Amino acid sequence: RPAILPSGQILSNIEVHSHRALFDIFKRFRSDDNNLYGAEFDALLGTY
Amino acid sequence: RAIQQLARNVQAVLDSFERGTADQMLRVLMEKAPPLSLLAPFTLYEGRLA
Repeated sequence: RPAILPSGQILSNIEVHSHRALFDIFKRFRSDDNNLYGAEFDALLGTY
Repeated sequence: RAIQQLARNVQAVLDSFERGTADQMLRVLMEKAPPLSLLAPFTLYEGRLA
């Protein structure tokens, strides 16, 4: 569930996966996961 | 005298929130850093630890 326009361009060309546990949640794939290209949301239709 | 003491007291209480963040900065930076002894050789096997 990525953002569209970023805020800060990270510059350090560094390996990521080797530092797995450095942060909470992260998922990796190769390409065309077909989940990322899926629109989905939960709307409320009326207030009364 | 009462008001001058109150001023001289708020001057020291309000002050402490500068040294306070100066101390919290060290307190948080100290826990991130792994010892360099335990880090220098680790970054020479990267990508290979499969």
